[PDB]
Amino acid sequence: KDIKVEPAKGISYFTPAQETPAGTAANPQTSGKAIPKLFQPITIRGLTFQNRLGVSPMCQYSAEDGHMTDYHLAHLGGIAQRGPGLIMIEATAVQPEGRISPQDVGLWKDSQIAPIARVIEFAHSQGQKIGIQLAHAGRKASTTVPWMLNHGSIATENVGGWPDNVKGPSDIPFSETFPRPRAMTQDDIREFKEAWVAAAKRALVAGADFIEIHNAHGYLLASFLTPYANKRTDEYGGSFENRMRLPLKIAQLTRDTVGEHVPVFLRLSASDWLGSTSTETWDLQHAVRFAEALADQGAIDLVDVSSGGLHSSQEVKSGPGFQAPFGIAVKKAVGERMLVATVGHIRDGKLANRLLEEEGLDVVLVGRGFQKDPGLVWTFAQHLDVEVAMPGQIRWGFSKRGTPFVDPSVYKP
Amino acid sequence: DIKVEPAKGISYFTPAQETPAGTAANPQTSGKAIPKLFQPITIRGLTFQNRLGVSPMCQYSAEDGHMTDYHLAHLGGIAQRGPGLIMIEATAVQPEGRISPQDVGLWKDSQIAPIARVIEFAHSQGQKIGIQLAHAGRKASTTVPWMLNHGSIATENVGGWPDNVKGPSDIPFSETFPRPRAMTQDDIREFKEAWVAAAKRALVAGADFIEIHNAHGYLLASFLTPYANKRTDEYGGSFENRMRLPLKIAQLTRDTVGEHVPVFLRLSASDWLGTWDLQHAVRFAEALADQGAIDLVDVSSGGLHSSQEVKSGPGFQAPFGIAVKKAVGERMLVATVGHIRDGKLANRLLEEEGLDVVLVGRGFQKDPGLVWTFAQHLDVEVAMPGQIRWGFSKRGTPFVDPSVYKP
Ligand SMILES: Cc1cc2nc3c(=O)[nH]c(=O)nc-3n(C[C@H](O)[C@H](O)[C@H](O)COP(=O)(O)O)c2cc1C
Ligand SMILES: Cc1cc2nc3c(=O)[nH]c(=O)nc-3n(C[C@H](O)[C@H](O)[C@H](O)COP(=O)(O)O)c2cc1C
Repeated sequence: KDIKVEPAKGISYFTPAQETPAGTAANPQTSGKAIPKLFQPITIRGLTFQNRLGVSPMCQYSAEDGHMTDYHLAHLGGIAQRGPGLIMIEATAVQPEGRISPQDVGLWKDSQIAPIARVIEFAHSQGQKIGIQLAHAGRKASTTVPWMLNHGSIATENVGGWPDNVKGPSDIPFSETFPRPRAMTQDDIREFKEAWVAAAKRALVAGADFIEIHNAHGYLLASFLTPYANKRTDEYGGSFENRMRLPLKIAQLTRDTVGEHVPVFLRLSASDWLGSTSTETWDLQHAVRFAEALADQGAIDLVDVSSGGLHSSQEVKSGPGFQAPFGIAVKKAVGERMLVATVGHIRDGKLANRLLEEEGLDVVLVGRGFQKDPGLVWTFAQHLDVEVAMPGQIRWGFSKRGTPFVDPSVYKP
Repeated sequence: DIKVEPAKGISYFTPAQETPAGTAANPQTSGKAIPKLFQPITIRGLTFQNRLGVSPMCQYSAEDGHMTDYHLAHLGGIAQRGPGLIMIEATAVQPEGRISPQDVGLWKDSQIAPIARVIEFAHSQGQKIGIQLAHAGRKASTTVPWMLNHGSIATENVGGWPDNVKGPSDIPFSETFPRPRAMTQDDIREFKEAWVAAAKRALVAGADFIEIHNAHGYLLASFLTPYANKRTDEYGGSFENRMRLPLKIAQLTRDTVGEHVPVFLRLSASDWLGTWDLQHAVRFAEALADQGAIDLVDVSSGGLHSSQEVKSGPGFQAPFGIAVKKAVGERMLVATVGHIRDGKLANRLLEEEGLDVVLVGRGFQKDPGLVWTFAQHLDVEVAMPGQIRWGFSKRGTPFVDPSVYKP
């Protein structure tokens, strides 16, 4: 009668509200069929996710001095528009020299909050949840952007690199094309920990709903863990007991600065894909042990189980759900003390729901699949015959009345 | 020791895209010949990298004709995936010509920077984006399509103008639709004047082309449709009497735009009332190939009259354009739109039926990677932005192996 087009609430600008957020499955379900676990909500701390299909964090090598531009709104905003359970922002440097590339996002200054907040604000206008993977590239810092012919090389001070400011647990390079790391002094660690706390606060200011700690891909914290990159003879190296000291502090510190209401995640690498060797390697057993130590600690809410990037001589056997067995191995070890999410060439909805139902995991992350298909939530929903919400701008053409839910039978691939 | 170059001509930094997305490989690795779909088209001096384009789609997400951060996230991602051309939704030349109070507008000058920020991004990517200027005529002051009061009038309460609705006559669309006032000749004058001004600010926004909305029962269409255009004036009566305002706006648009700016015209080819029909359409279409002001005709259908009975279907309105192409030949280019959900149907529509451009609407809403998807349908290698293709590589080619990440 006089139904009005209501504005999304809390946003510096107008856009139509979405009353059911996109990616929310129909709870009654016209089919009468039950909603599969992939499209079942998850409440972690004071935060609920309409589904369990997340966008894994993905560096776009498109910021300037760590500042997001319009680009990232067009990038992330189109994906947030189509209803992913959660969006993770790319590795965001805590210190300038912890950037991977010179084009990385960073959050070591307050000028980098607004660029990110503008995107987090678009996600929020659509009713989505969005967060930030805090990172430090350790001995893999000051490299080249990876679509460049110079890819896999050192970023010189002429490209904006810092070849003489790469820091890590010890002074051993990752590769021969990679830079020479400088053993981090206690002054270094101290400031890194201060810088992590500083960056997390700016993230909450930007409007992140959760924080993920990047302790993976041989970047740092991960390098502290792997014995062959950390030959320190102090309390931060030596035993496995010691090599975890710093990761466990950052976990504690992140939880401290966000409080009790903000989910905290941790990404780790489960194996270094190093073939039979008699020396100490980062194998699944090590990962599960670290994961166990984290559940003892109580800080983290979820472990994000990736692999690789740890050692230059890896031999990763990529394939569909190839690193799903790692995350299973971790959930059997921690059970319901922590949640785990998996990632890695998860390409259809069946595999996704199965890794959550049969194999008993909590959250499925996709990366490349969203880059090629920003509507994967709709695609996966179609794989499992699930009716899911899509925003009004997008659904009304794929209709027949006034439900916020799309029939999985329409525009079937 | 290479450098990552910024894009050119843009406010902000963004990695530059040497080979635009949607650009096939001139020497296709497979040796297979580039299908027409992925063959470039040049209108005036403008060159499109493929014949797959984003059809104009309204988003009912604007405030005072102003675009927001939404349209950047909406068209942005779609554009990043290399659509040959991207058309901005119907931009109203007059406030009362808006379909809804949430339509994008170009009747003032504060409505340019909004529309230009998105064009700027498209340009940063190497893509060609244009704008469809329009007037809703008797179908204006209506509600958004996803709202329960869909197919109804927007009162001043919602921000509508149920009284300032101006069309070719007081003939309303339906009991649900608003009551329109027949426009005075001074009204038509003001309208034509508004169009020129709107096109002018569009060129200031960065438009690479302009499409005329002469379809869907809006003013220009309402004038060509006898059941709504009976003014007894030089505009009312003879088919020629009704074709004037349309043909005038065509020339006027060609006049305001230069000779290097392509100008398209979208028309409805039937009212599905079987009365405007493929015949009336082919006639008006030839009148356009005569005037020589329009470079491309966007053949569509529907919206002309309530009580219409559209028969939707894969390529349901392709025949309409094949007929227009028949009576126009190389005199004008023709574009088809309508449930084209795969590349094979699209390419065929181009090669086996001679048509020039394939336009997709909803396919892009569901899949802003449609071009990538149509590419795999025809085993075509296309460029994708360096930010997207690097992970899908086994390494320096801007093109993606259509075999990687296939359904
Ligand atoms: C382009 C690109 C950027 C990425 N950026 C990050 C990142 O910033 N932080 C991180 O932990 N992983 C990053 N990843 C790793 C992926 O997020 C994730 O582990 C996933 O495996 C990548 O591909 P997938 O869809 O097959 O799972 C990135 C991957 C790609 C392809
Ligand atoms: C959400 C939406 C918005 C649209 N906006 C416009 C428009 O602004 N101008 C126009 O001429 N047609 C518009 N259309 C019609 C389409 O652009 C076009 O006629 C056709 O539907 C696209 O073909 P396809 O959707 O079957 O791929 C719109 C259609 C939809 C679903």
